[PDB]
Amino acid sequence: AMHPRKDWYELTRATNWTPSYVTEEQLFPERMSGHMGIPLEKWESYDEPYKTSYPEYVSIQREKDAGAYSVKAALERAKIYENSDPGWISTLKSHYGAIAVGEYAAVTGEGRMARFSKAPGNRNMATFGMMDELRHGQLQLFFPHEYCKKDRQFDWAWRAYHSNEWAAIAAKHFFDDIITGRDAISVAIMLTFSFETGFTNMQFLGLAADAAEAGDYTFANLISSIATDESRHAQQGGPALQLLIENGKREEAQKKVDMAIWRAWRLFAVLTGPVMDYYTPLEDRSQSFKEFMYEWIIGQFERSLIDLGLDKPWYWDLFLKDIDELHHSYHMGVWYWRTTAWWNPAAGVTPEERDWLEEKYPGWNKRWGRCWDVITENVLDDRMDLVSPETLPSVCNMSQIPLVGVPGDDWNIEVFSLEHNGRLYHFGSEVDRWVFQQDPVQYQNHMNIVDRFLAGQIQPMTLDGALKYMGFQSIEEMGKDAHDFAWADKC
Amino acid sequence: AMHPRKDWYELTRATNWTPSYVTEEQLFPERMSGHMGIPLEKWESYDEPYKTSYPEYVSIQREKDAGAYSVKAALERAKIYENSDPGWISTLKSHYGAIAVGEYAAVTGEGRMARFSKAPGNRNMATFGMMDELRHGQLQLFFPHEYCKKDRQFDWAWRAYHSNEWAAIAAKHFFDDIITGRDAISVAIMLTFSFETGFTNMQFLGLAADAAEAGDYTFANLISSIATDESRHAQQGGPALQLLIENGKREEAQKKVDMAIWRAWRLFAVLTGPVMDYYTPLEDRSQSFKEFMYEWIIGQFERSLIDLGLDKPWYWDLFLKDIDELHHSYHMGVWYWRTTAWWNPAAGVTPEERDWLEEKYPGWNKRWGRCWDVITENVLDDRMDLVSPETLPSVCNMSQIPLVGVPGDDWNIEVFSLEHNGRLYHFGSEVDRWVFQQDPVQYQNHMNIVDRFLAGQIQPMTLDGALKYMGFQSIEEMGKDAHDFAWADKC
Amino acid sequence: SAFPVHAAFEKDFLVQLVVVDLNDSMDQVAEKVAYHCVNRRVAPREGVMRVRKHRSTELFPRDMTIAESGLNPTEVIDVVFE
Amino acid sequence: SAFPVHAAFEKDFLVQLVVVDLNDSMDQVAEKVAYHCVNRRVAPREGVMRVRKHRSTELFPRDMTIAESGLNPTEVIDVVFE
Amino acid sequence: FESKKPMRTWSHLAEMRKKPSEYDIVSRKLHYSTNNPDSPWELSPDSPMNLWYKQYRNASPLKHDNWDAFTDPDQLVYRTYNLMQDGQESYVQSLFDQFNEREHDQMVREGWEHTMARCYSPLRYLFHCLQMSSAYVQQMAPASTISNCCILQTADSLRWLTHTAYRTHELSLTYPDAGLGEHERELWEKEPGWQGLRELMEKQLTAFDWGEAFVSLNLVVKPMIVESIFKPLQQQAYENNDTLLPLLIDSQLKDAERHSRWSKALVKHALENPDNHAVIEGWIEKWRPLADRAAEAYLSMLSSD
Amino acid sequence: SFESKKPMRTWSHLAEMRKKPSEYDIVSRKLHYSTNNPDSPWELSPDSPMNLWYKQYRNASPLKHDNWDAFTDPDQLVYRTYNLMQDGQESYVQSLFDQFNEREHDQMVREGWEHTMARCYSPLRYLFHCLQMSSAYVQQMAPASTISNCCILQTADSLRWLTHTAYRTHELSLTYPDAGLGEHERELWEKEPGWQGLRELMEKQLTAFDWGEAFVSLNLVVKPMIVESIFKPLQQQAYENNDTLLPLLIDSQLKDAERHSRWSKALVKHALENPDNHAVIEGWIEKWRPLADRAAEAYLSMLSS
Amino acid sequence: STLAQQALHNNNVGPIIRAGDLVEPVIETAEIDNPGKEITVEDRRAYVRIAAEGELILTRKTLEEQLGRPFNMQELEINLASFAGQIQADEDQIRFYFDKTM
Amino acid sequence: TLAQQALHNNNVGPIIRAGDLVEPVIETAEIDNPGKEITVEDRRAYVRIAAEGELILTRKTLEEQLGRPFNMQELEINLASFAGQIQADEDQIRFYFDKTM
Ligand SMILES: [O-][O-]
Ligand SMILES: [O-][O-]
Ligand SMILES: [Fe+3]
Ligand SMILES: [Fe+3]
Ligand SMILES: [Fe+3]
Ligand SMILES: [Fe+3]
Repeated sequence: AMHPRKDWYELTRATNWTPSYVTEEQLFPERMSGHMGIPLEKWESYDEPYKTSYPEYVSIQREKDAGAYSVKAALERAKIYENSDPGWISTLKSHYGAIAVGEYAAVTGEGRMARFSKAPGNRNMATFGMMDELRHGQLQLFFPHEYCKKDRQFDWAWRAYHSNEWAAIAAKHFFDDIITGRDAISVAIMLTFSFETGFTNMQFLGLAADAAEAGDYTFANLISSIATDESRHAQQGGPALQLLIENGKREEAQKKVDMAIWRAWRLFAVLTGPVMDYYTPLEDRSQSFKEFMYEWIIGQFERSLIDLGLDKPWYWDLFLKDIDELHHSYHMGVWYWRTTAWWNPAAGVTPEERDWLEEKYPGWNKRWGRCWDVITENVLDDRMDLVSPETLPSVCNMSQIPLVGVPGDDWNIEVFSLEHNGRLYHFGSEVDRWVFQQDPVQYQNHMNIVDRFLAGQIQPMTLDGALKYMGFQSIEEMGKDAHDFAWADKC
Repeated sequence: AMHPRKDWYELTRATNWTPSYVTEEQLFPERMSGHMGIPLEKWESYDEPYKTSYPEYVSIQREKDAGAYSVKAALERAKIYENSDPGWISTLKSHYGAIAVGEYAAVTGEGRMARFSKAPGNRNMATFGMMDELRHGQLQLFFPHEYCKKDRQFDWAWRAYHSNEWAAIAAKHFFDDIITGRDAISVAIMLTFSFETGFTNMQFLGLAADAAEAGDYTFANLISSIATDESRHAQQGGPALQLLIENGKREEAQKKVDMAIWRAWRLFAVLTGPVMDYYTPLEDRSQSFKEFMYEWIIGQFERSLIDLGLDKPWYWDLFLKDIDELHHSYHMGVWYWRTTAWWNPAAGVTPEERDWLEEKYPGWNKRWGRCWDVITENVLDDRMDLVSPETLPSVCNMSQIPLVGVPGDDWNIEVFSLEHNGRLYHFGSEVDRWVFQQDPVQYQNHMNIVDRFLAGQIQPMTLDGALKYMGFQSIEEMGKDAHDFAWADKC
Repeated sequence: SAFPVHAAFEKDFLVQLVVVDLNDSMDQVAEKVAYHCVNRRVAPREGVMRVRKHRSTELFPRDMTIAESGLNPTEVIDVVFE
Repeated sequence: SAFPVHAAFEKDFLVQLVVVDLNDSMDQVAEKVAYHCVNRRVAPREGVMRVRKHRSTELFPRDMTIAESGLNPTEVIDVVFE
Repeated sequence: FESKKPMRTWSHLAEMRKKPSEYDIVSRKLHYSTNNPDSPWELSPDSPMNLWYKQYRNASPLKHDNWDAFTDPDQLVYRTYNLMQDGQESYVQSLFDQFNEREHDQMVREGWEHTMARCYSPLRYLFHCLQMSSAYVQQMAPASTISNCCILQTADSLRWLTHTAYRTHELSLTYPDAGLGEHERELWEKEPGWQGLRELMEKQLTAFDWGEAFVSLNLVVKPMIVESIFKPLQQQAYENNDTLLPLLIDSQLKDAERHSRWSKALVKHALENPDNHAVIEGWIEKWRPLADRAAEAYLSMLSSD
Repeated sequence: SFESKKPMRTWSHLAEMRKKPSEYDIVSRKLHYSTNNPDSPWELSPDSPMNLWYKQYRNASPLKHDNWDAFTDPDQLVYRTYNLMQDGQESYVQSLFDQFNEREHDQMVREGWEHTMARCYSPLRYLFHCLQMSSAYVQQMAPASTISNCCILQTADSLRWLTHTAYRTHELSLTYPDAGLGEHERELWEKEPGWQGLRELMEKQLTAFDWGEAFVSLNLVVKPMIVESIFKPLQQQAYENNDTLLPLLIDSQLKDAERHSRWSKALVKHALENPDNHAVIEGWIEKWRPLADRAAEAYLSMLSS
Repeated sequence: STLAQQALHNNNVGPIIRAGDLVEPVIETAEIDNPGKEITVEDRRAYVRIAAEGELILTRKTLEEQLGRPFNMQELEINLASFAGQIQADEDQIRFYFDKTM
Repeated sequence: TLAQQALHNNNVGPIIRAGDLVEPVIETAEIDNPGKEITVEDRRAYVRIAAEGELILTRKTLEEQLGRPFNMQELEINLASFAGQIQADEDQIRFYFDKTM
C-alpha cells in the first residue's frame, strides 16, 4: 500500500531549526532574505495552498513536456511560418526575445527564495519553482531555435538579454528589479504574487487565445502549458503576504505590490499592447488589449488582491486612464523607431483596422490617427526618409521606455522630473517617479540608453552608432515594417 | 547492469516441444494451422527480422499513444469539421466506417497465428500483433466518437460492420476471407505479407499525405502512427513465405499471394480510389490514385515480392489496365447510388477537376466524362429525379462490388460468369472468377446483396426496403452529394 | 411472370438489375433497360435498340419474346444499336 | 557648443532628444525641434513657434538665446504655437 | 424514413444511464461475427471457419443472451494497460539491473542454481502454453469485452515468459555448468515433475469449446499455478537466500490476480443464467484431477534432493 | 556601416562549433547575462545591493577562469531528460515502497532497529534540506548557466532525498508508534551529540557566500563525506538488522550522488585549466576537511552506540 | 471608471482550463458538483473561463466519471492554466472560493 | 512500359513520418552512406528516403543528428514503412535487396 500525501506532507516541510553555530541573522541575512525582523518561529505557519511532492512533480511534468513536444513535432510541416501574416511572425519574435532568457532569470528569483526564505514551505515550493523556470527557459529557446535558419531575427531569442538593445534593457531593468535584484520576501511578493498571478496571464493566455485564432497551435499549446506551471508556483506569494499582514507589515506589503504592478504594466504595455491591437491580424484579435486587461488584471487579479486583505493601489484611476492611451503611443514609438527593434512591427493602420481601433477606443482617429495620417501620406508620396528617425526618443529613467503622451487634437504630454543627489531624472508617469523615490539606491546611478548616448559611451554619436551599440550584427536583424508598407495600398 | 537483447532473445522463442499426450496434428490441426504437412522441426528456423521484446514494446507503445492523443487534444478547436471541405469530411467518414472494426477483427487473425502457428517466433510476434490491432481498433473508434454529436454518419465508425450495407459487406467479405476465415499460415501470407506490406500503405500513408495537404493533422498524425506498428508485425509474412518455398510449397504460396493481392485491389479501388481522385479537394491531391499505386504497389510491394523469390502475378497486365480504369467507374457507381453509402460522395467533376483528370488519365473526358456530361446537364436543368437510381446495380459474387466497365466513346464491359452446383454466379473480372475456383467451399453458398434481393430476403423488395435492410435508421444517415450540387454552378 | 436479368446498355458504365416480363418482346425489354440509362448517364441517340446475350455476336429478333429466347433468369444481356 | 534638450512638439506623441547650441535663439531652437516632428508625425501649420519650459505658463522671448535663458542641459522644453 | 438527431455516443450506448467511458466507447459490442447465427463470417455459411465457430462458439453449452454486457472490472483499454505495465515492467527491469550490480546470484545458497535449472527455467514452456491458450480464448469468446481481457492475458503470459528467459540467461552467466538455457526442452519433455503439467497443457490446448477453454484455463489451470508453483517457489527462494525471485514473482502475481478478477466477473455474469452453474461446475470437476496431478508432480520435484 | 549576412543554422554563439549543436547546447549554454558587465551584473544602479553582492561573491571569487561558460555537464542533462530519467527512478522507488509495505517488511526488522532509525535516519531530513538550500545558493551564484543547471538538478535531487526520508519516517511510525518517529527529529538535530558535528558543518557551510568556496565545500567536501560516512554505513547497519528496504533506497540515492560527483569533478577539471586554481581549491578543501571529519566521526559514533 | 468598478466588484471563482480534453468534463463537473449555482462559461478557444459566484467545487469522483477514464486530482494541473478565487486542494476535490463578498 | 520501369528498381530505405526524425534521418543517410546518392521524396506527411541496393542508418550518427540520446528500437516510433529487406541490431539498421533488377 501507499500512504496518502496528507499523512506525510508535514514532515517534508519540518525543516526549520534554531541555529547555534551561526546567528539566525548570519544564516538569513536581511538583504538576501527580507524577513523584516519577523523571527523564525513566525514563518512556520506559512502554508502553501497549491502543494506538490517530488514523485508527483516529475511524473506530471514528464507528461506536460511529452505533450508540448509532440504537438510541435506533428505540426512542423503545417507551413505556419510561411503562411502566417508577417505581424504574427513578428509577435513570435518579440515574445521569444523578450521572454526566453528572462524565464531563465526567474530561476534565480526562485533560487533566492529556496535558500533565503525563512518559511520551510516556501523553500520547497521555490525548489519546484526553480525547476519550472528552467523548463520555461529551455522550452522557449528550443522552440524558436528551428527558425534560426529562416530568419536572423530569431537569433534574438537567445541574444536579446545579451544586448544593449533598448527593449532588452527595459525587460532586464524590470526583471532585475522584481526577480533577481531583491531579497527573497520581495521576490515572493513582487514576482510570484504580483507578476505571476497578474500580467503573466496577459502574455501566456491572452496571447494564446490570439495564437489559436491565428491557427498557431504549436505556440498556443506551448504557452498555455507554461501557464499551468505558473498557476502552481505563483501561489507562493499569497501566504507570504498573509504572514506579513498578520505581523504588522501591511504597509510594506502594499507598497511592494503597488510598485511591482506598475512596473509590469509599463513593460507589458510596450510588448503585449502592440501585439494585441496592431500586430495580430484583425480577424484574429479575440479581444482588444483593454478588454483583456479588464478580464485578467482588473476583473481577476485586482479582485484577488482585495480578497487577501490589501487595498486598491493609490494610483488606481491613473492606471485605468493609462489603459486607454499608453500602448497606442508605445506602438507608434516602436514602429517609428523599428530599426532599433529585433522584430518587424506591423503598423496596423489600414482603414479596416482604423475602424476597429475607433470602436475599441473612441476618439482614436482624432489622436494617434492624426500622426498615422502624416505617416501614411509620406509613404504614398515615396518620402521614405520622413518615416525613419534621425534622433532618439527621450527615455524614462524608470521603465527605460520612451516618454510619450496623447498626440493630435487634445495633445497632452507630461514628463515627471526629479532632482536627486545632483542629477536630473525624467519619468514617464507619477508612479514611475514614486517608484524611484521608494528605493533610490536601487536606481540612482543607472544610466538609460539616452544617458549613455549623451555621456559619450555610444560612438559614433549617431543613430547608426546606437544600432552597433545595441548589438545588431547585420542589416537583416534590424526591424522593418512587417508588410513592407503593403498596407498603404489600402489607404 | 542489463544484458542486451542479443544475449537472451533466442530463449524467448525456444518454445517448441514434441507433444506426447496428444499428437502433433491434434495440437496443430491443419484446418487451423495450415502447416501443409511441414514437420514441427522445420518451423524452428523461422526468424522474424523486425524483433521486439515485452519491456521495449510497452515502453515504446506508451510513447506512441501519448503522442497520438495529445495531438488530438491540442487540435480539437482547429475547426476541422466545420471548416473542412465536405469531400474531406466524407473521406473521414468512409475511412473510419470501413477500417475501425476491421482492425479489431485483425486481432483474431493475429490470435490465429499466436495459437496455431508451428513457428515459435511467429507465435510471439503475433502476440504483439494482437496488441497492435487492439490499439488500432480502439484508436479508430475513439477518434471519430467525438464527431457523433455533430453527424449521425459518424455512428457508422462503429455500426458499419454490424450492417448489411453493401460496402460493409464488401469489406467483411474481404477481411473474413484473408484474416478471420483461414488457417494461421494463410493469415501470415495473405494478411501480414500481402495486405500489410501492400495496400495498407495506400490507405494509411497515401491518405496521410492528402490529410496533411488538407490541413487535418490529427488524422494524418494518427494514421501514420498506426502505420509504424504495421511495419513491424507485417514482417511476419516474409519468413513464413521463405519457409514455404524452402520446403517445396512455392506454388501454393504464389497462389495465396496472387489471390490476396487481387482481392485487396478490388476493395481499395472502391474505398481509396474515389477519395484520392475525387473527394479530396483538387488543391490537396498530393498525387493521383494511379501515381500512388505505382509508388506503393508496383514500385515498392511488387519489387519486394520479387526479392523474396516469388513471381509477378499471372494477371499482371490485367492489373495494370485496371489501375487506369476501374476506380473511375467505381466512383461513378458510388456517387450515383450515393443514397446507399454512409458518407456523402463528392462528384469531383468541375471543369478544373476534369482538366486534372484528363492530365492524369488521358482520354478520361471521352469515357467517364460522357456520363458526367449527362449528369451535369440534368443537375443544371433541375431534372433531379434522373440523378437518383430506381433499380439496383448488379454485383460481383466475389468482391461484392457493382459490375462495371469503361463507358463512353469506346464502351467495353465484361461480366465473367460461371454455373456451379445449380447456381449462376457473375464476377467482375477473370481474376475474381479464378479466386472463386481456387476454393469454392469458401464462397459457393454466399449470397451477395442482389442475390438476397432476388431470393426474397429483403422486404419490401424495393429500393426503400433495401436501404432499411442495409441498416440505415434515419434519413440523415444516407449519402448525398457532398456539396449539395454546388459544383454544377461551376459547369 | 416477372423475369430478372442483368443488363448492360451501350456506352453506360455498369450492369444493372432490370426486371422484365416473360412475354416481353425484345423491343419492350430494350425500352425497360433504357429507362434506367438513357438521359441519366447515356445521351439519347437515333437508332433501333437491339438485345443480345452478353458479348454475343448474334442479336435476338426484335419481335421475339423473352420466353421464346431461351434466356434463363439473371442471365446477362446487352442492349446496343444497329 | 552642443546643448542637449528634451523637447515635446505640439501634437506629437513623444519627447525627443534634440541637440541645439548654447547661442541659438529660441526661434532657432524651435526650428531644430520641428525638423524631427513636422511633416513626420505632425501636420505643418501657419503661426509662430514658441518655446517654453515644459508645462509652464510663460513663453521664452523669441530673440532670447539658450545661454541667456535659464535652461540647463537635458531640461525639458515644449515647442508650441500662439 | 424517420428523422433523428445526432447522438452523444454510439447508437448502441445512447440509452445508458451514465456517460460512456473510454472503455465503453472502444471495447463494447465489436464482435460482428455473433450477429448472424448461421454465418458468423461473411463467407459461405458452411465454410470451414464458419463450421468451426458454429460448433465451438455458438453451440457451447455455456449460454447467455447478452455476453456483450460483460465488463472487465479493471476496465482496461490498450492505452491504460501499457501505462500500467510500462510502470510495472520498468520496476522489474530496475530490480534486474540493481540485483545484478549487487551480484545477487553469487550469494544464493549452494545448489540453488540446480533447483532453478530444474524447477524454474522450464517454466518458459508452461508460460508459453498459457500464452497460446489465452490467444485461443481470445479468438473464440462471444463478446469483445471478454476477448479484450484475453488479449491482455496473452501479453501478460509472454511478459512472464520473457522474465524467465532473461533470468535463465542471467543465471547461466554465474553458473555455466547447470544446464541453464540448454536442457529446458528435455526436462519439459522427459522429467517426471513436468509431465503432469505438460499433459495438462497439451489436453487443455485441445479443448476447442470456448466455454470449456475458458473454464479449464482461467478457473482450474491458472489458479493452480499461483497456488502450487508461484507461491512455493517464493518460499523455496526464501530458504535459499534468493531475494530477487520473490520480488519478481510478486509482480507476476499482480498479473495473475488481475486475470482471476476478470475471470470471476465473467462467471458471475454467466451465472445470471441458472443453467450455467452445472455447466461450469461440470467442467471444473472434469479438469481438476489433471491439475491436482500436475501440482503434486511439480511440488515433489521442487522439494527433492 | 552594416553588412548583409545569411541566416545561421543555430544560435550565433554556437555557429562556430564543428558539429551540429545538441539539444543540451541549444537550451543550456551562455544564458547568464549577469556576467556580461563587470560593473553592473544586473541592469540596475551599479552599486545597488544585489550588484554589490555579486561583485563581491561571484566576480571577486579567487577561483578564476576566462571562460566558465565553456563548462559542460558530462551527462548533458536538460529539464526534459532529467524528468524522464527521474520519473523512472522515482517510480521504481515508489514501487519498492508499495511492495515492501504489502510484505510487512518493517515488522520483521531486528528488534530495536526502529530506535536506531528514529535516532540516526529520520533526522536526515534536516541534513538533506541543508544540501537543498546550499545547492540553491551555488545555483544562483555560479558564473555560467551550464554550472547553474547542474546545481538546479542537484537542488531537486536533495528535495527528492528529503521526501524519501519524510515518507519513510511516517511509514515507520505506523508500525512503531512509541519511538518518536516524526516527533523528535528537530530536537535530535539541535541537541544530540551525534548530529552536532553535521549541524555545525552545514550552518557554517551555508554562510560561505563566495561561489567558489560554496561549490568546493558543498560538492568536494560535504557531499563525498555523506556518501562515505552516512549512506554506506547505514546500508551496512541495515544489512545487520534485516532491513532490506533501506539498502535499495540508498542505492537509488547514491545514483544521484554519483551524478553530482561527476559534474563536480568535471568542473574541477575545467577550473584546473588555470594553474592558479589548484592552490585555491586545495586550500578550501583543507579548510573544510576538519569540520567534515568531525561531523562524520560524531555521526558514526552515534550509529555505533 | 464605472465599467472598471463593475469589473472589479465581482465574486466569480473557478478554473481556467486550457484547450484540450479537460474542458467539457470540467464544465459538466462544475454544473453537477455545484447544484444551485449558475455556472458561467467564457470560451476563448485557447482556454475556457469557468466561474460561479463565491465558491465552486470540483470533486475527483465526478471529474473521473465525466472524463471517462481513471483520474487523480493532482493531474488537473496538466490543464489548469489559471484560476479565480483562492484555492483549497486535496486528493478528493479542489475548491475555488473567496473569503470576502464584494 | 512505365510499369516495368517502376518495378525494375533497386531503391531501398526508410519511409519516415512527419516529425522530429525526418531531418536527422536524411542527414544520417547521407553521412552513413558516402558514395551513395540519397534520394528524398517529400509527401508532407511522410518522406521516402532511398539509395540503390543498400542503405544503412547507424545509431551513433542518428543520435548525433538528432541532438539527444537515441536507441535504435525507438526508430519504430517514426518508421512508417520501408523499401527493402531489413536487418536491425543495437548499432544500426540496414535496408537492402538480395537481388539486383
Ligand atoms: O517568469 O515566469
Ligand atoms: O490490418 O491492420
Ligand atoms: Fe515561467
Ligand atoms: Fe513563473
Ligand atoms: Fe492495424
Ligand atoms: Fe496490421
